[PDB]
Amino acid sequence: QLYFTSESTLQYLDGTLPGDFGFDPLGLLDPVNSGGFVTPQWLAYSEVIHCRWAMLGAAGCIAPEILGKAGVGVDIRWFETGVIPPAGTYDKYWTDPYSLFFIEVIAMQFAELRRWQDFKYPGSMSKQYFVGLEAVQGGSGDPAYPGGPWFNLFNLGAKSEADMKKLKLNEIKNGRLAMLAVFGYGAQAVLTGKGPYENLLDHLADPVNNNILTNFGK
Amino acid sequence: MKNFTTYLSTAPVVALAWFTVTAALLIEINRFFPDPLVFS
Amino acid sequence: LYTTAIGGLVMAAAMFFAGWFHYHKAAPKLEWFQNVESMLNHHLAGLLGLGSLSWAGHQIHVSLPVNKLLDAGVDPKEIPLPHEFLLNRQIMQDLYPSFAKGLAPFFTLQWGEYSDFLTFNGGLNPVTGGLWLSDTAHHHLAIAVLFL
Amino acid sequence: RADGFIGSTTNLIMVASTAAFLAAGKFGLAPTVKRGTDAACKLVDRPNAAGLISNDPSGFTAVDTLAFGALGHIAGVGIVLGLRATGNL
Amino acid sequence: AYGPDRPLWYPGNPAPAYLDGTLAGDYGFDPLGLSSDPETMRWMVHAELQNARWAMLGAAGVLLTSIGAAVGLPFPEWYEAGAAPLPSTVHGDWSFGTLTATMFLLFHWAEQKRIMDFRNPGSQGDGSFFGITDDFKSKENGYPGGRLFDPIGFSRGDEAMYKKYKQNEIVNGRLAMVANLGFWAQYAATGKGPIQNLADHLADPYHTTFTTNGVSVPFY
Amino acid sequence: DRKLWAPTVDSPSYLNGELAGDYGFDPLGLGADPVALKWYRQSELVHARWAMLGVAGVLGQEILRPDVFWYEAGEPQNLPGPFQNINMGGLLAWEFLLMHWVEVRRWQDYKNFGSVNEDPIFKGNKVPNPEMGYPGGIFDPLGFSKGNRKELQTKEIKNGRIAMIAFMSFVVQAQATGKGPLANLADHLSNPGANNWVSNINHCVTPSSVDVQGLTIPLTCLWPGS
Amino acid sequence: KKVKIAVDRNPVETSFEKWAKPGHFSRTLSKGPNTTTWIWNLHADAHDFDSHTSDLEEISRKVFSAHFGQLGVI
Ligand code: CLA
Ligand code: CLA
Ligand code: CLA
Ligand code: CLA
Ligand SMILES: CC1=C[C@H](O)CC(C)(C)[C@H]1/C=C/C(C)=C/C=C/C(C)=C/C=C/C=C(C)/C=C/C=C(C)/C=C/C1=C(C)C[C@H](O)CC1(C)C
Ligand SMILES: CC1=C[C@H](O)CC(C)(C)[C@H]1/C=C/C(C)=C/C=C/C(C)=C/C=C/C=C(C)/C=C/C=C(C)/C=C/C1=C(C)C[C@H](O)CC1(C)C
Ligand SMILES: CC1=C(/C=C/C(C)=C/C=C/C(C)=C/C=C/C=C(C)/C=C/C=C(C)/C=C/C2=C(C)CCCC2(C)C)C(C)(C)CCC1
Repeated sequence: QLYFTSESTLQYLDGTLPGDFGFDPLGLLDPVNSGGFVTPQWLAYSEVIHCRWAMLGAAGCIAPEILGKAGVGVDIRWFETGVIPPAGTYDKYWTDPYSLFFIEVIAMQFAELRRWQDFKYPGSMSKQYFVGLEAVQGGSGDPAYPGGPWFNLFNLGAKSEADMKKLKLNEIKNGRLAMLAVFGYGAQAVLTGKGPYENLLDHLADPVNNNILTNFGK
Repeated sequence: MKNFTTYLSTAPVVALAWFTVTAALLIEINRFFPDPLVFS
Repeated sequence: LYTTAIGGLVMAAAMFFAGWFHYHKAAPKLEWFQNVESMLNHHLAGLLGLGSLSWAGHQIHVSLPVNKLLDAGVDPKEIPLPHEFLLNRQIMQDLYPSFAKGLAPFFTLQWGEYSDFLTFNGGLNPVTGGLWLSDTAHHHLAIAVLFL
Repeated sequence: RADGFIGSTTNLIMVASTAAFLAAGKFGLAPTVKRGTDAACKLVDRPNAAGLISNDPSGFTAVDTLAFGALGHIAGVGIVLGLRATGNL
Repeated sequence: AYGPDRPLWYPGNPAPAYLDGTLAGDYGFDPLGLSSDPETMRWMVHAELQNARWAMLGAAGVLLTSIGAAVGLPFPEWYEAGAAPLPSTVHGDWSFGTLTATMFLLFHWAEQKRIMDFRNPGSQGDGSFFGITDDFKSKENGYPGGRLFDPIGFSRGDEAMYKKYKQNEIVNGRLAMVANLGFWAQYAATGKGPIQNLADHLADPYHTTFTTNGVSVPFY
Repeated sequence: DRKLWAPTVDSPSYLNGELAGDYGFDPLGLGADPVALKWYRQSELVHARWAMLGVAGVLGQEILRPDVFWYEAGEPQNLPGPFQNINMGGLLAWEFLLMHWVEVRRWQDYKNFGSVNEDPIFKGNKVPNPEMGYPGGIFDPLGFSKGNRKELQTKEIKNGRIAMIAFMSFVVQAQATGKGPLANLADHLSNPGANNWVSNINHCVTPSSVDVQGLTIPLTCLWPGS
Repeated sequence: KKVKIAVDRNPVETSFEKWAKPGHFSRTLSKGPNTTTWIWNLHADAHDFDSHTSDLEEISRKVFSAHFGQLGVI
């Protein structure tokens, strides 16, 4: 329920937003006298975007190892893919890491600028012709939750507003756990120097001798 | 642009331009025809 | 130097952008500016304290090993590049054996072990004629805890 | 806290310092969010502007568990290094 | 284009007021309000209808001579087709100094008439030059229609075809201008000239990108 | 109401159910514009009819002539009868004009429906072409559309959609294993776990390029080969 | 008494119209020049925000933004 909440935070936290535990110590979601990117709408919009990206990363920084070690293939750690060349690089890429980045930049431009234009100017990506996809790029009033025949392609939810609201709490919590995990992956990687999976499979072995305190020296 | 061009016309901007051209002209002249003491 | 220059120009464009943004766009109200207790609390710890600690990081990882090698007579174009000191613990450990333990001495409160990159020598370096870089690192570390 | 120093004088000193200083605020023997002080070092109470909501019976708030333990940590470090420098430790 | 609901540059962002949609290839793209002034618009439109047209001819040449040099046909690549010896003439041999002077002289005459009509519409159509009048008139700014500039009569014919043709010209011209920067930037990085760069990219498409060329990406 | 592609989905309005095989499957809303739906449909039907013929040829050719790999059968020497080592340029010439006529005629039926229906050379000979994409007449000799063509159209589109998916399988499982459609079934049934997509997706088995009568033809595997 | 970020959305518009009107900041120097003193006055009174307006909100916003530029040039 409420975690480290205060009367001031509750004034502007009434429960509506998916996943509102009244946890705003500094108080950044206060609407009174707001602007720029600190407006409550943008902050909530970013949190959802971070959760979705973190959930993809959290499941991507451990899958090459959980599967690669099992013998499926690849078997790299998330830092040895080409993200941070000084910490390692994979050799079998159909193209240059920078060449891939060039394509990545162009693709994100047509995907994150259209997404933005739908927040600044609600439902503006559905009018300009976009290979006929425009119709599926309309989105709903809420910027975080688009909808349409694409983003909600299997109409999961819609059976009552209660189900949408539970499915939105599931995501904001399965995503705040993933955001705390992604930070954990990076922090453990820096100190230990090994991959998330090996770090778990070492605590499991000798937990007392394999923790953050021991990892300070070892 | 009508009001930007108005600003680029104000005395300080026009003088900065005129002088830069005149200065560069003299510099370039000596660059190709150096040591011009007499008109020969 | 070229990379630093480029970074400074990028910062410059951020500053002017910030000036226009915090004036023509998100202009703070008077009640914001008159929070002196907040300004001092953030300028002492966040600005001065963290500013020194962040420097005590560079001085301890890049300036100390590079300067030690330069004063040792090593050619400038043969010193391991800064990042190699951070990643390759062996290189830093060779220059400062206290990197063989790690951050353990700090948490165990055995700071003494780090008495090879954090010292109170005092005076001037006999080779270069300037304050020891080790003493400067210890100063910025202390100055930081104070401000923070 | 590392290398299983648990049990070491340093561990005991730091734990004692942190606890002795958290039990100096939860037990009203020092300034805290609410019950501040005065120009004569007397707790004259205080209104916090955020209105922190605490479940602790005495009203000890997170602000006060991160503001007394920090004092204990600084005190412990000062004592540990001080005794360490002397023959005490 | 040619519509109030014409496709725009940044779908969503509203189009500039000065850019109504009539002008050929109008997509409401003037972020730094360079054509905020109406007179500036006319000049900028004419200038674009000048750079693009020359760029289109220039691109046709860098591609035709290049295609020739690749097939084998003796054709100096665009970069080295200036040091190539100037051909002789029935009158005499060509000199670089005379060639440049003659090129500017002729251009000054045409430019003067074009700009003079631009500043004073129909000024050139005064039978002053050998009685040529309407042919020296301008159908539109950047559109000097007549029986000397539009001989086949696309402008005199269906306006819809003329309008469609106007869009083709603007879009193709903008592409040629971008293409020209390529021909120059690919040269000042690869040193090979196009049609050799298209041939290298089609032989090892994955390991022959801008990233792997030394100059484009410095670190890589 | 028709059964849709997912138990929780709601059909897009434009997909009211008129077209055969309308399972309301337009997640990207590509068929929203009625002009595009019309065109895309003709493309679906052409793609289906071509893949159903193709998936029959690959399977059939293997069953009868098993020496020739489906992937490597367009080579002049591979061509059977006298066709062996026949000038591919001359062959292309035939496949070109002949295909251009049939395609352009079909395209003009899109541009102006029921316009190109009468024999251009002779006369009177015309095709009913009741629906765009369903000419019938000489195209339907044994006359089976005379019945419930819509029901037959539903079977045709559904069979074609399965084929379209199947022919692209034949393509991948051939450039990975190097063997034909039924040979890949045989290998699996020999040792299932050891003859799977796991032990075969890490190699693009098929030439990088093929020189055809002096014309080198570059080749590529759909997935970047490991 | 709450310490919080307080901001006013899009107060001053970004335009060059004021750029073309020298002395728009001072009521006295907005009337244009009639003596050669105005030239020296529009410079000796351009950073004196307190003189431009009586609002301490605007004077502060100007000061805060000015500092930014200074940092930029530094
Ligand atoms: C003295 C410098 C200064 C100060 C006091 C402020 C103050 C403020 N800015 Mg601001 N800004 C600055 C410089 C400054 N800015 C510069 C140089 C830029 C150009 C990049 C910006 C761009 C900017 C934008 C786009 C926005 C603000 C906003 C705000 C307001 C709320 C956000 C905030 O800062 O709260 C606390 C901090 C945060 C909420 C997020 C912190 C994110 C930073 C960038 C991460 C690191 C900061 C730290 C200094 C880094 C240290 C070095 C690092 C290696 C550790 C606030 C009053 C927001 C606003 O207008 O509110 C209405 C807003 O939208 N600023
Ligand atoms: C980049 C676009 C832009 C535009 C179109 C405007 C437009 C405007 N601004 Mg503005 N401003 C901008 C950017 C911009 N600003 C930025 C990036 C900052 C942060 C520094 C500011 C900070 C700012 C303040 C504080 C104020 C304005 C004001 C104004 C309005 C009238 C004053 C004016 O600008 O006249 C033209 C002014 C100048 C041409 C002076 C130029 C000074 C610049 C910032 C740097 C020059 C320093 C110089 C190099 C020093 C060295 C000189 C030496 C080499 C000899 C006007 C509509 C004033 C206002 O709101 O109206 C009352 C106001 O007080 N602006
Ligand atoms: C840890 C928090 C923190 C930090 C590090 C700073 C740091 C700074 N503040 Mg500041 N301030 C803060 C909190 C903080 N402030 C709060 C909470 C308030 C409201 C009570 C204010 C109100 C305030 C005012 C009114 C002013 C400053 C100013 C300054 C700058 C001093 C001028 C200088 O020496 O330039 C040196 C430059 C550097 C050392 C390079 C660092 C510059 C970075 C980009 C500044 C970023 C600060 C900001 C908090 C980070 C978030 C930005 C993000 C939203 C994008 C300095 C960099 C002055 C200023 O704006 O100068 C331009 C000034 O006028 N602050
Ligand atoms: C090129 C083949 C092709 C084409 C042109 C179409 C066209 C169409 N289909 Mg369709 N479909 C196909 C193949 C095709 N389909 C296959 C193989 C299946 C089996 C899964 C289906 C199953 C299917 C269903 C269940 C439904 C449709 C429907 C529709 C219509 C909806 C409008 C639309 O979104 O159009 C756009 C479609 C295209 C432009 C096809 C191109 C494909 C896009 C551009 C990328 C797809 C790449 C693909 C994933 C690669 C597969 C590789 C794999 C086989 C290995 C439309 C006219 C709906 C309908 O019947 O409405 C009447 C509908 O309910 N189709
Ligand atoms: C509430 C509150 C209130 C008060 O007032 C104030 C405050 C306190 C401030 C607040 C809080 C806040 C917070 C907590 C935050 C956090 C964050 C995070 C951690 C994020 C993550 C975040 C994270 C993330 C995104 C992640 C991402 C990732 C990604 C994309 C990807 C990755 C990867 C993978 C897959 C694999 C490969 O091979 C590689 C790569 C590619 C590399
Ligand atoms: C509907 C929808 C809607 C939304 O909106 C979106 C989306 C979802 C995207 C969509 C989807 C789509 C799809 C799925 C498509 C598919 C396609 C295909 C697969 C085709 C094939 C296709 C295929 C095909 C044609 C095939 C072909 C083949 C052929 C001709 C032939 C072959 C062969 C044989 C016989 C044998 C010999 O010896 C050889 C050869 C000669 C080689
Ligand atoms: C009984 C009770 C409880 C408990 C609670 C707790 C657990 C508390 C604790 C708390 C804490 C846990 C405290 C502590 C704190 C500490 C801290 C937070 C730290 C800080 C740090 C600082 C402040 C700094 C330091 C430094 C460094 C880093 C460097 C050098 C110098 C010096 C040393 C100064 C519960 C609820 C469960 C239940 C019911 C009742």
